[PDB]
Amino acid sequence: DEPRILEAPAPDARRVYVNDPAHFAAVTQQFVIDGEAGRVIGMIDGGFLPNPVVADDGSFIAHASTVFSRIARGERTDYVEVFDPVTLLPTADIELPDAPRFLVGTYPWMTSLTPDGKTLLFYQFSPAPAVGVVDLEGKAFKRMLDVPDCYHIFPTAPDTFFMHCRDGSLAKVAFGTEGTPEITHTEVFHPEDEFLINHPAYSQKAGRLVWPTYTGKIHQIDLSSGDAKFLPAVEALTEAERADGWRPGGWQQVAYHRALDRIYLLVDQRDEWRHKTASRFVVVLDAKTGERLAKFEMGHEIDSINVSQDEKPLLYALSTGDKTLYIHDAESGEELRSVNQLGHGPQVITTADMG
Amino acid sequence: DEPRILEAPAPDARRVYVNDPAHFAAVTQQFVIDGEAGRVIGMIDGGFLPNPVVADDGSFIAHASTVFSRIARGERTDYVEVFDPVTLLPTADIELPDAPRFLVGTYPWMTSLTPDGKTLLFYQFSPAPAVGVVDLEGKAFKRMLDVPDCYHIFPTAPDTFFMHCRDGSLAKVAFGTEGTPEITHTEVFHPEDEFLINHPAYSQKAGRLVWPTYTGKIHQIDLSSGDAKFLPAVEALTEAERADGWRPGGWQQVAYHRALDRIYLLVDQRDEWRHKTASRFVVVLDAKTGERLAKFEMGHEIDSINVSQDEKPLLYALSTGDKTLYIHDAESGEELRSVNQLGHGPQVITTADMG
Amino acid sequence: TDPRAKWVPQDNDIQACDYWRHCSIDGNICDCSGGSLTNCPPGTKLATASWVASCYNPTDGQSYLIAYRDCCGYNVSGRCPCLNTEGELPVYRPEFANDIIWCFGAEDDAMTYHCTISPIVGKAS
Amino acid sequence: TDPRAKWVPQDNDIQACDYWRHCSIDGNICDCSGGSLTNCPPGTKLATASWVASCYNPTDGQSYLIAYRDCCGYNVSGRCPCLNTEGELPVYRPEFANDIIWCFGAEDDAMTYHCTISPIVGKAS
Repeated sequence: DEPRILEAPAPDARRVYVNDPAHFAAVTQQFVIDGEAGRVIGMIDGGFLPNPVVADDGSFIAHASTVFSRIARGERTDYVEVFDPVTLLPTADIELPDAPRFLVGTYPWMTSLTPDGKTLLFYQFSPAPAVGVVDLEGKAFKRMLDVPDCYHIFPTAPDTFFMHCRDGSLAKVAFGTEGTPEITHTEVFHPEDEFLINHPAYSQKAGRLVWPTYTGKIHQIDLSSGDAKFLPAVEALTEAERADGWRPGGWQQVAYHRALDRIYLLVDQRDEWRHKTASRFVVVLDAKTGERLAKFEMGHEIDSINVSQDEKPLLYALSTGDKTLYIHDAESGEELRSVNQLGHGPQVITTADMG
Repeated sequence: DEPRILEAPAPDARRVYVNDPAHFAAVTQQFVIDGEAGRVIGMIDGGFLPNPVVADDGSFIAHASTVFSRIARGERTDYVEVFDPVTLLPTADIELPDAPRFLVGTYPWMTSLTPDGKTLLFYQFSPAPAVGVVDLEGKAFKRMLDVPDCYHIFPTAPDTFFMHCRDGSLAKVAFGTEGTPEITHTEVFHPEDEFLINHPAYSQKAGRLVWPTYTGKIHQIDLSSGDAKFLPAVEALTEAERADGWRPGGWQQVAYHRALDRIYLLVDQRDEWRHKTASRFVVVLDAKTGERLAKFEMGHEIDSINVSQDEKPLLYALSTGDKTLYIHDAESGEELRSVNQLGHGPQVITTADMG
Repeated sequence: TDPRAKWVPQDNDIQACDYWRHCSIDGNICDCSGGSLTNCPPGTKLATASWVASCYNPTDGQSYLIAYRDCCGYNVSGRCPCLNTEGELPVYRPEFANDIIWCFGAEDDAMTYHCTISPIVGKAS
Repeated sequence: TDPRAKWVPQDNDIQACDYWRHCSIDGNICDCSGGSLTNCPPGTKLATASWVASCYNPTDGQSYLIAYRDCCGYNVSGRCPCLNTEGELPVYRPEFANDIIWCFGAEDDAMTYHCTISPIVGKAS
């Protein structure tokens, strides 16, 4: 009987990552799960409010994280770590001097990868807004880019990203390895009375940004041309439904399946200011036409959803209160398996678009 | 409203400290509680399996702790931190060279203060048993003392402490005649087949060590002469109870009240190898005669007990599973108040003997 | 109970999540870890920045401006957790956003989250 | 259920705390975090040290010596926690004591506890 250290199975379309911010604790965990078997295949430790990213091609996973010399006080160190996806060992540990990370409840698009997988960008909120550039290939922090009062980072190319500005426009940021970035704005695409959620879905391979409002109105922006093309807005809930109190609600409220061009949105009946509460239903709609394809009753209080990007996708439904990931068939909405004991307050689901 | 930072009330006999080792998590917490009010008055953060100490005079509190540079891996630093008991700010942070701490589920007598409050001693188990000497007054580690195959540390003076050896004897270690300690052994006080628990009670002020075995037999050793005097063993449970399956069980299974000269033992009916499960009863006995004073029905699954050292004490009963500290009248056994939400797996209660 | 139902404030238990002043708190109530309704627990560091909300006081039927400041430099208390979002807006309207760790301005550059206080800063209407 | 009752082993579910080989485990079962009954999960470090116990196998009627080695270098998994103490002795008889973190010998000087494996090292007789 010969003990050894195992290696995880190769990354595939069914692998799913669940991050546990642990209700703001100083140390957190990430669970790597095989969605097919419904088994935990590995884990990764992280510091305070880390931002995870996963290469779409499955070549690596990484996170931007923060540790302190004395648990939660003392010297602060912000850093990025890159990990091999099969051995789970770190392959790089890159310090980010001068504590530049934005510490906030986890929003996936506050730290992002360029399409080539060579650069990691992250948002700084204070002393002033900026976006830090990390060269993963050279293993080094390059520099901070000064930007206007804008938020989130959606990379469209090795040297370009979009941000959403307070004024309602998108800012196109072209950086260009030395200098001062060229910053361009689109038209304002939403009024001041439409509130865009903190967790839009973005498919980098498709260049599609899906962004819902507190009411379920869905703005779609196509970035595939290197420029923003605004698509026709779509209402996820009908007028009668809204009159009946239906509203989206949750943490990762929306998911987007690229190959099927389909949108998944968490909804339920709730007061207007209860937007972060869990939801028990999921509506499915055709992204081209706004047509409703299904409404599933999830049967549990779900805070976040995401989907596998394969041909017959899985629908992941994470419950923060139950600390369990429920795996469903995305076509029928039927519950297939469940993985429990996921930490203290799991909230974020990440999957790769390997296709 | 003019916000500011509060100071804790001055330390008193009713203050009680609860440590949460959190089931071996990399970071832990200590709760400072006012036992009279049943209110949390402060907290302290710690690392991996830290050891807490509290000066009996209430002048300071301290702990030996361990942190790593990347949460749970990377470079290890073992250190001692001393805190002011009213502001809870650290007043000293002393690094222990070479990561010497013993990492084990928390045993209070594995790190101890000398009676004068100037020296902290801690145990090292591997590569070989040793005791480290920390000068709290000068803020520096002094040195390691080699010791035989002995465990636990019971200080009797500024330069002397006892340990319990694998052979069944106690060893007396006199140091501070630099170079090498003077080590003397007592005679063997228990047979190889009588197992002494990991959590004896020791009152430094009275010089009394109360040490139960797995069956509830209690050895008492008087160290007040500065040398060990053995007392005849007392049985905490009657032959009938023993025949009926009663045995001690839990974590901090025994408590000793100095001024009243009473022993409190957690017991319940259990199989012989379920010695670490919670217990629902507490037997109280006179230390002089071995006579039973009471048997309390706790009404909850209790893992650890301790008592305040004042003249009309409180009996503290901590449940790891409920994460709750129940506070009882030590005389009647009656439940007065409780304090819940005490971390993830709280297990150790500490009180100061201020009288 | 029904988490999705409209929030209903009360003015009798400060440690409960429905206490009137906690209408847009995200975190843990400081009163539960050694602080008070408006002061930080010992050993923590008081932030200067905050997110705000207008919370209705059932007792007098008025609304007040609450400035949620965090007490920082300690790991999360884990006691009396609560998440309410009355009037809470997205991150791009930060002054009203509650996922952000409002620790800016705390001494020693403390930035870890321990608990949040609910001081009144003025009237609302 | 009755935590205090005599422990009864089973040979059908390795993730259960009554699995036969877990008779003196203290911590978490590695199979629940990507390891297996006798191997550590990816990313962790395997110790060479262990505490041992003789566990009875109901399926074959014999007892075997189980060497509880820890997988170290990661925070505790938090899944499948168990604490059994068959034949467990106090700390002064370390070979059989299970509160000690048995991480010595792991690579990189890893000493934090993640989970424990339950390999058989010999027959007990």
